Amino acid sequence: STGSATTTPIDSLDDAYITPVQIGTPAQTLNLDFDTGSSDLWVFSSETTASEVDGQTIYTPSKSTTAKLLSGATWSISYGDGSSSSGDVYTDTVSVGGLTVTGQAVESAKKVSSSFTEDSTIDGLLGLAFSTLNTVSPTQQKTFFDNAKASLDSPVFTADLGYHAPGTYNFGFIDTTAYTGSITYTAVSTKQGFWEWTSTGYAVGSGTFKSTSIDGIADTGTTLLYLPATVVSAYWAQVSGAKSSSSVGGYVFPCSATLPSFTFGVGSARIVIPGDYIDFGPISTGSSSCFGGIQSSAGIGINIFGDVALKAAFVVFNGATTPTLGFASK
Ligand SMILES: Cc1cccc([C@H]2C[C@@H](O)[C@@H](O)[C@@H]2N)c1
Repeated sequence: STGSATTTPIDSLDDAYITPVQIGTPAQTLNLDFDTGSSDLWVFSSETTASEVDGQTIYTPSKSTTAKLLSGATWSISYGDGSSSSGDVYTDTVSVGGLTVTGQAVESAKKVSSSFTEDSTIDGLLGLAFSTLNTVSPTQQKTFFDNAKASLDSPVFTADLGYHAPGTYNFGFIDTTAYTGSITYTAVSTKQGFWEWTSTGYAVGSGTFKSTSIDGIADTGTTLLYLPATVVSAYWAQVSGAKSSSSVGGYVFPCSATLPSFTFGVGSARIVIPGDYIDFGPISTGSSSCFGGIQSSAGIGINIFGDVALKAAFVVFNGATTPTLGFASK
């Protein structure tokens, strides 16, 4: 089997991407944030504290003939940006772009943090990291991909995120028309439950490539590119007027600037992030100070190849017995 679904930026900055997902019988379609940095599929629901729902579409398990309460199961998750959610668990039929999994764990939110409430466009998350990170207790549950894998034509999914435009998540096949040149594959460590890999280095604009190992995760659920302070300093030094602002919470730059590209290494291959991908607009409405899309990972504990990097590439998440990651230009 295969699946193919369009993923769409939630706003003009590509802050996140939503993908429609069919849950239950008859189908209830929710727009979920596909997140290769986590492993829970959770949704706003009829069980979510009423005051914490503000415009989201909710899953109502009582209206699904295939929904079953997973007795005694609870979940609770906190993300890297400080947001969180928790609740109980159902199993139900879940379909993405024509690909169907029966008995998928659908984690129903009873509580969500303010940042989820305030984002009316995201109805929940669909985790695509390794199932070892799944927070369901006392019986850990499998991701949608993990459940689908055996049935897929090939045990892979691909992320093809657009810049200010729709893109595609495919399951079970590689669309050879969706990228240019070749796909370069690179080793993955699953020890932390992430799609963790090692970039071979970087370049700023037309500058010389610096060969240096940068360990990080491929994370579709993170907006920006988070890299070591040395690398980030080298980038923003090429932008006149750019500076790190503790009050704003990262590097900012004059909105009148022209940003240089940023290149990262995948083996001997190179992925080029165009300068305008790194522009996240005024820090507040009407400001002439703009927020940078490349930021220091120093306070995180890990480097993150988030959407700013991934949307510059066609990315293969290869879930073979020994997982690997593939990157192509597009
Ligand atoms: C501080 C700031 C200013 C302008 C824009 C942002 C973006 C960057 C990324 O973290 C996303 O979640 C934010 N909406 C952040």
